[PDB]
Amino acid sequence: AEKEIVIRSENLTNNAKIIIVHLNTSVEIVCTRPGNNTRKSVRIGPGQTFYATGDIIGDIRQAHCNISEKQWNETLQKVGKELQKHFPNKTIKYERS
Amino acid sequence: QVQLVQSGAQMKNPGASVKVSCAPSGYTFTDFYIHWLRQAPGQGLQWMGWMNPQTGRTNTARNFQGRVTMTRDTSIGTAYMELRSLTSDDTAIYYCTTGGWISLYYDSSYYPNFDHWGQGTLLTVS
Amino acid sequence: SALTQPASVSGSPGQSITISCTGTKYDVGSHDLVSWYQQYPGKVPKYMIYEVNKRPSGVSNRFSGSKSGNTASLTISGLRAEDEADYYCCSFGGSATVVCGGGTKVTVL
Ligand SMILES: *[C@@H]1O[C@H](CO)[C@@H](O[C@@H]2O[C@H](CO)[C@@H](O[C@@H]3O[C@H](CO[C@H]4O[C@H](CO)[C@@H](O)[C@H](O)[C@@H]4O)[C@@H](O)[C@H](O[C@H]4O[C@H](CO)[C@@H](O)[C@H](O)[C@@H]4O[C@H]4O[C@H](CO)[C@@H](O)[C@H](O)[C@@H]4O[C@H]4O[C@H](CO)[C@@H](O)[C@H](O)[C@@H]4O)[C@@H]3O)[C@H](O)[C@H]2NC(C)=O)[C@H](O)[C@H]1NC(C)=O
Ligand SMILES: *[C@@H]1O[C@H](CO)[C@@H](O[C@@H]2O[C@H](CO)[C@@H](O[C@@H]3O[C@H](CO)[C@@H](O)[C@H](O)[C@@H]3O)[C@H](O)[C@H]2NC(C)=O)[C@H](O)[C@H]1NC(C)=O
Ligand SMILES: *[C@@H]1O[C@H](CO)[C@@H](O)[C@H](O)[C@H]1NC(C)=O
Repeated sequence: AEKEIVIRSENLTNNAKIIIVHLNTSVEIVCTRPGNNTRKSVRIGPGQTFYATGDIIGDIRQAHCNISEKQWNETLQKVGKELQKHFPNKTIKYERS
Repeated sequence: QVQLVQSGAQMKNPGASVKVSCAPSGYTFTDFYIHWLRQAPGQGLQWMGWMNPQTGRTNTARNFQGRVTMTRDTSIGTAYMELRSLTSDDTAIYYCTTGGWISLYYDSSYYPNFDHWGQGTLLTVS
Repeated sequence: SALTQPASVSGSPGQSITISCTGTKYDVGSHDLVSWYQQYPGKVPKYMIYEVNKRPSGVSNRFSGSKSGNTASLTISGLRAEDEADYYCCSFGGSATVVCGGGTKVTVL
């Protein structure tokens, strides 16, 4: 959204409804799977193949995602600042899923 | 800062298995790969196989696959080499080297840096 | 051991020489890791280059290098009598194997 962060919901007085937030600016995210996998094909019946993961060439590593913490902290702070308005002058926090 | 100080001279007969080893010092053993290198007299270096010290996974060049087995030693740091089906043509000096940097986010086994060396062990087989 | 190389290139004090490292498609061509190693004659090698065209601590400017597509080449600029040695090319070798060059001596008259 061109203007600052928007907050949307049906009825904020109800706790069940899901809030949807549009950020004023994006935050870059990257995800990777460093393992150099391989694919092999095994044929079944007629000319009807099925692919599956072969052997991991090289070393094994865990797939991970990277998020810039500077932008993320700034954006989380801004969303907290906005959410503090609709709910009257309370503290605001974020916990695990 | 890093010194590998391997074993001295070793002697074996053809067809046996040789225990070549290198004793890393001056750094935390489980933070760098271990790359093993051949140097037969007169020809250039030939790569043998990289060793991960944290986890025991290993690899070997196709000219040596099957014949070469290796294990780690985190207690002392002295990684071991085993060359089964030994031959007199393997009368070559075997080297031990610190590879790249091990990390949790990018495979760095094949990074051919080889910063620090050992002093060459004169292994002759006959 | 693959990686055909100029197995002996002579010289004299003062001039620059380019020592090559020939790869087929994968070892040098696929990715961008190459390194050169100097054996003092009959002794253990040591270190001068990583990432083709950079240096570690304890190496001068003369031991330069650069990539040339399917071939990487050290550039010993200003060869002198100290260069009586053999400069071994090593590089990524496809799959997860590191290959080593065939060697090349540098002789100073
Ligand atoms: C997601 O985000 C995460 C971040 O959380 C990303 O993870 C990080 O990714 C970085 C890059 O991908 C990676 O960076 C490397 O870190 C290595 C370790 O750094 C620490 O130790 C060194 C040494 O103590 C300190 O200097 C440093 O400040 C840190 O404390 C570095 O070693 C790496 O640099 C080396 O390689 C590069 C090539 O890319 C060279 O240009 C550079 O000069 C370094 O090379 C020297 O060192 C290596 C071996 O370490 C030698 O082989 C080489 O010849 C050079 O030798 C000199 O230095 C050695 C000491 O190393 C010395 O003994 C020798 O005598 C020479 O003087 C590189 O900087 C981060 O480590 C990594 N984070 C973690 C926690 O691992 C992740 O990638 C992201 N993922 C995605 C998908 O985005
Ligand atoms: C990631 O995995 C892929 C898939 O294995 C690797 O690519 C493969 O690497 C091998 C190793 O050299 C290639 O084999 C070569 O084939 C030629 C004939 O083309 C042969 O002359 C050589 O002796 C060797 O057998 C293979 O072609 C190649 N395949 C593909 C699709 O690239 C890749 O190197 C791995 N990369 C990393 C960073 O782990
Ligand atoms: C998986 O097991 C098969 C045996 O059926 C073996 O040939 C293969 O090398 C194994 N692969 C891995 C990655 O362990």
